[PDB]
Amino acid sequence: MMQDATDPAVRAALQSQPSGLNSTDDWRQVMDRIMSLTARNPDAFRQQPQANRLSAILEAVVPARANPTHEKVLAIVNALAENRAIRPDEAGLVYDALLQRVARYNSGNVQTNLDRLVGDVREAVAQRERAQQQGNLGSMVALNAFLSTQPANVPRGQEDYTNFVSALRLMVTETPQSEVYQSGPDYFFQTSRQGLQTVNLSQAFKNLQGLWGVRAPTGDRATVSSLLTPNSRLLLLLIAPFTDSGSVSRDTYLGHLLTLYREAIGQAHVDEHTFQEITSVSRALGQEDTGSLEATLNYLLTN
Amino acid sequence: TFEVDPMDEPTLLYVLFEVFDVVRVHRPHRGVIETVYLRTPFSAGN
Repeated sequence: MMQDATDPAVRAALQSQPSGLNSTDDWRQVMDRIMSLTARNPDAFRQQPQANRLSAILEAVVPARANPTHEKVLAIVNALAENRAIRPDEAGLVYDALLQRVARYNSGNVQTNLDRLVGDVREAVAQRERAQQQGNLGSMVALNAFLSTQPANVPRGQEDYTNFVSALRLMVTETPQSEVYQSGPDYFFQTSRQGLQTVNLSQAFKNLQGLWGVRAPTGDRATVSSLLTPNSRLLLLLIAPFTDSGSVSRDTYLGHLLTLYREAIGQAHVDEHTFQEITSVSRALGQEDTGSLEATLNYLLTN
Repeated sequence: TFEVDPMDEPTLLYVLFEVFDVVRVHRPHRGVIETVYLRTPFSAGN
């Protein structure tokens, strides 16, 4: 089990308010401790020195108003650090700039809002932290711009593309984390990893609009399908762990190559379980076994 | 009821009473200091 982002209203409380005994806030906890009612040891208040004994009585029986503002205003500014509304080095300015703002306006209806906004801003950290795990929000809106600009449902050659419409939508829903459909240049493009080692254009996909339905030769790479760019080829291998059945595997490469993209993944996860064993058995071989990779090469070439 | 060995030159008998004077350095605002001192066994504090 794991925690959510360390509670932003509590992190700032951790650094300000008393830890052990706040005699006013934890009143019936000190009162329980002084009445010899605590289950740990009853006479923990009796065996204590007489002077600090009296300090517990004066503070608990007469509750003293402790300063609450600096654990409320800091609760906003540290949430401003976790929601990233300010930079971490900005904690010197905004903490006091708003304290100087409430120095001028201590006593309007604004601070009655402020503590209600404290509960709102602390929840906004918890809302966004669960929302950044699903980076769908900066992805689906971007795909809405892709679906509108690109002409949808126009394969007047042959139609297998209706299945492909949902295939791109499945990539948004299944993996959301680093999967951002960034619109930097006017061509749309999707990143798969946190460092973006396969971020091809979804407008390199515009090469497929004339190749949505053509004739198939035989079983070896086609006499025509050499036109398919390694840019668009990178996309079609990336949608392959998402959609398989739907596109016709016998009419054009939209389906025949998509089934063949599963052959690339099908070998990969087998060889993953192959490599994790031969590398693990290095005590009995005592060599840099590149034959683990050479057999992997042999299991792809000699078929 | 002090008593010393025979006096010749005019001298001040320096007597210290063990009193207790402590501070606390407050900072509610950055730049603004709130000052409070306390010598208790000498009717001083706050």
